[PDB]
Amino acid sequence: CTTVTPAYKDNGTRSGPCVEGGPDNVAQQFYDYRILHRSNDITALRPYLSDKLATLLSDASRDNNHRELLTNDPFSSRTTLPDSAHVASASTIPNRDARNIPLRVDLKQGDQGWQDEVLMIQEGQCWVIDDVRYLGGSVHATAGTLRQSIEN
Amino acid sequence: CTTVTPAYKDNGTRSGPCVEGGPDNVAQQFYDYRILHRSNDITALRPYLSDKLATLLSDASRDNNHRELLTNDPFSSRTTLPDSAHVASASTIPNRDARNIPLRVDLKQGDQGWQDEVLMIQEGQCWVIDDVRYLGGSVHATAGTLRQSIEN
Amino acid sequence: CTTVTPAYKDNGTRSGPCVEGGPDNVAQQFYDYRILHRSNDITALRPYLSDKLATLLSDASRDNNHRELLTNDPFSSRTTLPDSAHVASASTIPNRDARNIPLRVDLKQGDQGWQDEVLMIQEGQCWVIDDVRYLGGSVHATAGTLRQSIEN
Amino acid sequence: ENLMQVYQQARLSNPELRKSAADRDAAFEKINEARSPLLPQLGLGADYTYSNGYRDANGINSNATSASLQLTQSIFDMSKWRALTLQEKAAGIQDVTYQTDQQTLILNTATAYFNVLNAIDVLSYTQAQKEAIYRQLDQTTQRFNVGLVAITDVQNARAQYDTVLANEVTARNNLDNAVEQLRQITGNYYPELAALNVENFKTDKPQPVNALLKEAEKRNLSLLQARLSQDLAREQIRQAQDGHLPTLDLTASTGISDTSYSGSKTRGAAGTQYDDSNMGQNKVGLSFSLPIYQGGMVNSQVKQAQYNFVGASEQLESAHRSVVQTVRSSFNNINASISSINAYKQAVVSAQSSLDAMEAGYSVGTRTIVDVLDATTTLYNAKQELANARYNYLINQLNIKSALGTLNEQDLLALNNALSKPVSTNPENVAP
Amino acid sequence: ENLMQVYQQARLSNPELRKSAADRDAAFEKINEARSPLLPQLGLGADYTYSNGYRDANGINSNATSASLQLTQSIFDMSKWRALTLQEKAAGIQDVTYQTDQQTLILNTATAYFNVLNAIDVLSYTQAQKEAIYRQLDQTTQRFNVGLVAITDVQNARAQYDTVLANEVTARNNLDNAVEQLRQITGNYYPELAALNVENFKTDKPQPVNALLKEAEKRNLSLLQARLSQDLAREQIRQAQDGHLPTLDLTASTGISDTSYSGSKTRGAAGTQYDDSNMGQNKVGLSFSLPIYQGGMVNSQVKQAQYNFVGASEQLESAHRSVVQTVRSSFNNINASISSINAYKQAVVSAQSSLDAMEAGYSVGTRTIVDVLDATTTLYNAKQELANARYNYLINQLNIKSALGTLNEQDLLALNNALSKPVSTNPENVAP
Amino acid sequence: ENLMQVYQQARLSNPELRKSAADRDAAFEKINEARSPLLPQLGLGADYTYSNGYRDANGINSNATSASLQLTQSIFDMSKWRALTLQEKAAGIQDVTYQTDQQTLILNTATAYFNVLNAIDVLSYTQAQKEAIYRQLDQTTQRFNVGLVAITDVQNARAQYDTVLANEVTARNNLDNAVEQLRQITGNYYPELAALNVENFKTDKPQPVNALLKEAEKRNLSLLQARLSQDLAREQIRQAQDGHLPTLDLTASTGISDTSYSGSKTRGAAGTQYDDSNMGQNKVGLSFSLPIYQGGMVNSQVKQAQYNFVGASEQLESAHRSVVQTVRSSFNNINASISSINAYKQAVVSAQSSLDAMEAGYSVGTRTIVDVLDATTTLYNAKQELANARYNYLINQLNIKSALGTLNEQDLLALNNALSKPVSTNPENVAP
Repeated sequence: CTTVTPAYKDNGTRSGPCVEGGPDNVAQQFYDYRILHRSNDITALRPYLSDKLATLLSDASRDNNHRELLTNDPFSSRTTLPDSAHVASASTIPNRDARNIPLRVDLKQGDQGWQDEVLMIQEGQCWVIDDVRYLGGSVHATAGTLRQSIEN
Repeated sequence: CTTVTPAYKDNGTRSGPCVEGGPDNVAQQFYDYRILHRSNDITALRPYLSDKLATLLSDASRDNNHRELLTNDPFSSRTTLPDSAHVASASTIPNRDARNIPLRVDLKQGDQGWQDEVLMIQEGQCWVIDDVRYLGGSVHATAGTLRQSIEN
Repeated sequence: CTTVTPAYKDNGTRSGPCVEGGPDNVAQQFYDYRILHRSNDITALRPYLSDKLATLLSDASRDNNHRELLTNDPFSSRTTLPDSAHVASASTIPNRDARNIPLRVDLKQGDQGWQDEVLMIQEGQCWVIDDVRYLGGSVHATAGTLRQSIEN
Repeated sequence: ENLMQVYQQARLSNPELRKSAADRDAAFEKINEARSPLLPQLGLGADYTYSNGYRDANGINSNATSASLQLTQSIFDMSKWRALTLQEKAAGIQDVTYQTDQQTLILNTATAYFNVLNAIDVLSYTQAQKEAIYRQLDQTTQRFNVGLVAITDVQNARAQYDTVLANEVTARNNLDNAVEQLRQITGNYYPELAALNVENFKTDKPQPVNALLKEAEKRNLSLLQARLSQDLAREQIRQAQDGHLPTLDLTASTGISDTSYSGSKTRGAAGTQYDDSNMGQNKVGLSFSLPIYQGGMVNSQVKQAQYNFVGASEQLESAHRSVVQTVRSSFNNINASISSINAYKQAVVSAQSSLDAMEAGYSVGTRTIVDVLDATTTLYNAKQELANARYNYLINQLNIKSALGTLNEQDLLALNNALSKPVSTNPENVAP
Repeated sequence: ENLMQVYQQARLSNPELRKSAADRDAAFEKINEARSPLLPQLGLGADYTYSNGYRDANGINSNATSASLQLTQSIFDMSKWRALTLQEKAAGIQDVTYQTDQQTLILNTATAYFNVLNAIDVLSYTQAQKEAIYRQLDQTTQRFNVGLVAITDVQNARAQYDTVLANEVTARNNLDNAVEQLRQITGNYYPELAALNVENFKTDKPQPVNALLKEAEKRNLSLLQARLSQDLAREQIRQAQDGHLPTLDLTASTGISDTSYSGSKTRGAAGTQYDDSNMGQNKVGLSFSLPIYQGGMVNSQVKQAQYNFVGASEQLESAHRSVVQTVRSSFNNINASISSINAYKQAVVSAQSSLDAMEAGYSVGTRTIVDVLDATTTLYNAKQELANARYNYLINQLNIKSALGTLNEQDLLALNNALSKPVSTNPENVAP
Repeated sequence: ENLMQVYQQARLSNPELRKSAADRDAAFEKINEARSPLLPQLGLGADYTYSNGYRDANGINSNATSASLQLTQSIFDMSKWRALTLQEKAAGIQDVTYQTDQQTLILNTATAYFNVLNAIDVLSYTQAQKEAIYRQLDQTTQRFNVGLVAITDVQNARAQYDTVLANEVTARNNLDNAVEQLRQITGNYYPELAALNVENFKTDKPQPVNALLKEAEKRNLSLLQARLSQDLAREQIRQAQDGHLPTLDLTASTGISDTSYSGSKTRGAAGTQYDDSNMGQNKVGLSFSLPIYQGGMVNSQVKQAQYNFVGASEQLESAHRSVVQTVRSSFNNINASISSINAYKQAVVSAQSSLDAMEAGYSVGTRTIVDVLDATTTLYNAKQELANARYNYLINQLNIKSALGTLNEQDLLALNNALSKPVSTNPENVAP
């Protein structure tokens, strides 16, 4: 009984499509799509990034300044595509009064680990990837997180 | 055992008479006297107000500026005398080291309620009314509580 | 199990000799040595003071300004040698991550008590008396604790 | 973006507000934990006990395997209901503090957004002063190169120019810090914001402090929180006794037990009490308890609750006094701001006239370059102070609206209706 | 009213001091709750159990109604005594912090009173400056109307007049804020307060910092609180083990039970074990318990208490160092104030002489109006600084007395002996 | 001594660092208490019960002496392991906050040490200004005694001298307060400290804000603490349920009981069940428990833990934003400091040239003494600001190094390599 009834009749305005939901679920699905395929290009990855990282990556690609960073790997701390990923668990999310969940994903390769971190944003009834904190040794290129790295 | 022995050998200087004691008791007695009788004039109400609200109301009456505020009702939030009152309970007061206790009284009329608030001041071995916080919709006149309402 | 492993590989630089250890132990030993003998001169008291109170007392003696204070009693709040002392207990001290511990000693005489206070400095594998806070009525001379009393 | 879009983005992605909301939801869900002990408590339990004999019980070995299913209910216990009511009141005060947090967020974002604009205005005014002093320096230097006056004027003007340059560096640093702080509180980097136009800036006198005090006392958030805390203390003293009220419980249980005996002495001729027993029993019962002399614990707890209630009442009185102080201070601050706006406008006009007069006198020759430089710095200081007074008046209006206890996005809309032109906050672009 | 009446009204009607006193009284009454478990614990309990049977116990139903009256006492348990001593120490530290709160209240009320007086003085000085500049304006304007000098002087003096007007507005706002703050800290609206006279204001050199430091170390409240906290940590570590000491309890119980049997199988020919039983037992017994191997819990608790005691001793040493810093700072600040009083008196006399000289030079024609206006500004600034230094010296004297640890109403009386003339704090009356 | 020795003495004898280290050690030792309940729990207990008959038990007396030795183990209970992991995470976050405390100590001691030097420089500059104004006073007074100019110059210069004297008193007090604060933070009285030489003071541009942000994000202490707190919240929600998992215990017990009967009715002809019984029994057994319907308590606890985990994640995000703000602010402040150093060097050179020009003009007669006094005070203000900017730049370099998260004694060594000459901080010695 005594339902929570959250006081947030907001947190919407989502444009593009996405997966069903669940933070660990969507992060794991996005990583699995990246490893299983070999493209990792933004056009195929559009559903998992909602409305701001997609446009930022688009204009960074059209900028012809960050070609190396945007062509080797923009989402992993290295220059090589990982071999396996394990997202930190989170036992679902109560109601909808929750946003900006940072999750650390153990990004494991053959006898190696980097343990990156990624922010996650709700945008309505869904969950989407954001930031990617670039938390690990031997940072790929530029510096900081992806959003600060490609920010003009 | 281990009596409290309060460190307050002060809080005296009482001039006029009053009722035995008990904050809820004196508030209930005051409201019952005002409801039962129809005069509500200050001269008959001297024991219940302490030493300052009495003289403040006396000089406001002699000022001939707040006649409209002072003639209908100064102590209720409305312009009409209430029909019943119910003061919030308080399980007596330990020793004497307690002053300025504000109590909220439910002022109930025919299918209506306003739930005003009144300050309680000790001045020695007794209890007396102060301020009256005017906590209710559609206040009588002027604004705020009575003390700022009649203050020059 | 789960040894604490304190994170301080420091707090050394000990010059003179000293007693085995234990704050209450060294305080009791110092007071017992002062009481049993009658000299109380700093030359024989060198082990119980560390490196700074010793040299401060030496240069105060060579200064010839605080002759009365240094000749009556430097460590007791009175001008007369006490009759018995009882140092506040302390159940040893875990590891070494602990320094500058103050203890209050009851300085009991015939139908009298002053209960002075003395600081303790570890500075190695040992414990040493410092400061002496002169916490008692009818202070001997100068003012405050001994260190700032003889400070220039 | 203007103030509305900045605030909307700040509210959509603020961490502290989200944390306060999560805390409120947790305190709201605590009601189920509080209500749990009143509901039936059902459990299961099985065990197996092996007993070996000793002393006079030599040669006796027993093996007992048991299972049980129990159910318990509290028929009459006022302590649980009082705990539930306490949890309800705690949830209420948490809701109130969440509302206060929301108001604080609105006030903070508005303050930061206007601080950025104030820094931009300060930097622009300082740069204009530097340009004017540079023009004066160039004129004096060219006059000396032709040759009309000694070297003192050049030295004084260039010293003033250096001081103004240092002030400009400081102002640029302050602007950069302010814009970064706005990004931090909002979560986005804004290249340009709506500025404040002077044509449509019209002031309005506030309501009399009487009605202000009435509405503030009726609808303030801090006062409501204090009242709820005092009511919580009253329910705490009501609950604190819980010792003079007898408790009543109802229990039910279904149990099975299988006991077997073995040993050297168990093989005797008795054959009656040393055989396997298979007992299946279901019990229904009631339990009645009543403390009578608790050693004075309940009386001491009650008196402690009385003292706590007195303390809560004192805290509520202090909160009311602080609310009155806040309302009066906000009203006086608005009145000071509206007076100072006109005062600084007149001061700026008079200072410009004075600078023109000093320039004319220097042209005649009755003054000196230090005097005209002082007039210029006074004029620019007056303009800077006028701009700061405007930006402080807006914030003061928002502050009094918040202290009244009825601040929402409509007030932000009223403020935002006065912003028309956009200006960029890039340090390099404004001063190339 | 003067300072004594203000302080008395503040003490008699302050909510924060009342809250601190209520908290102290509650912590004092905690002693009875701590002492309750050592006293006899008496209780009553009755129950009724219905039992149905199956399996090998088929056809057996029992009804058992029982009542009992129990009494328990703790013959030997050092943990309770240690808890009582801990509660005693907590009550002591609460009394100490209540005394500190009293000192803080007296310091705050004195500070607010003298802040109001300083605001009045600043406003009056600014008004006098405005009057002087207005007189200069009128003289220069009439001279130009007759016609002797150019228009530059009028413009410059008008700019100065406008700036002074803005300063006057802000000073009036500050005074109103200060008087409202005093009303908030006291609870009454004071129309007039005793001012400060300059004839009877005589300064006294403070005691040497040595005896000051001695008395402060002996009698400071914060240091005493730290010492009590360290003693509390010592008693906590003494209580920490409580696991190597065996416990001893004494119990008594008067109980009645009535058991009745019924069922299909209970109507057999036995007639011995299946009849109604009425048992009555009054039992007196002793219980002895002794932990031997607690799994290392007691040792870990003792070591944690040792670390906590070390931390408490470190906190006490930090408190002593802060006390020494406070005493030294107070002494140095008092000496600075007493020197600055004389410095500013000499400065204001020199500034008045300089203003007279500049006026004479302007009459001759050597100087200009900007110079005499600057001299006027300097003179009035010096007067304001002197008044502020006086009030700061008085507040500083109270501050050092408080840091000594022996501050009471006698120091308030000593301060109040210097206030003679009453002045009204109404903005309208002081600004006709 | 220089900065290295001051820091070493501060680290060796600081009370607050000792307290933080003791708290961390206590949190580390809490692991043993958390691990205790998993280990075997062994105990002993003996009792003596006397029973007197009543009702149908009239004439029945019993005396029972019992002893028992018990041992309990928890075969399977995930709650204990989860509590152990929670204690582990708490110890980790305590270690992190201890490291942050170390960083804070280093920053604080450096700030105080440089504040002392800044105060010394300010006092020396003010004293030099006083000497220059005194020289001007003496020259003007002697010229008037011979007789060349009116008294206006004497009056104005005397007023300036008095104001400068007041400022000197204030600066001396500030220096004394600063040196006492340094002694408080260190624990020793330092007569002289290493000063700052201007020959070897060479500035260096910082690393680009990108790599700064990268390293700060990877290795900040506050962000690491936030991550550890979020992990702790995750383990808390993992532990939260602990209700759906059945528990299993193993018990053993060696017991002896001696029962003796006596009474008027106990002397009957039965002689079978009314004799002394000496029973010894050693028992081993297993207990299995499983909650099935807890009334919704476990579900509510799990949901509350989910809300708490959401709140912890949001607090982590807020900490990350604060880290970004700190890094950006530190970089901008460093750049402002390095720019302002050059700006103030140019300004002071310009002011010296301007003062020389004004003195030459006064010698010619075009200027007045107020102008040269203004030039002098502008020069000394510029010098004071330059020194303050230098010290602020050094402190800001340490600040950005600390915010990066890799501050240690090597940075203090780098700072100390720039300190060469020793200067005494005695107020009387510097200004006899």
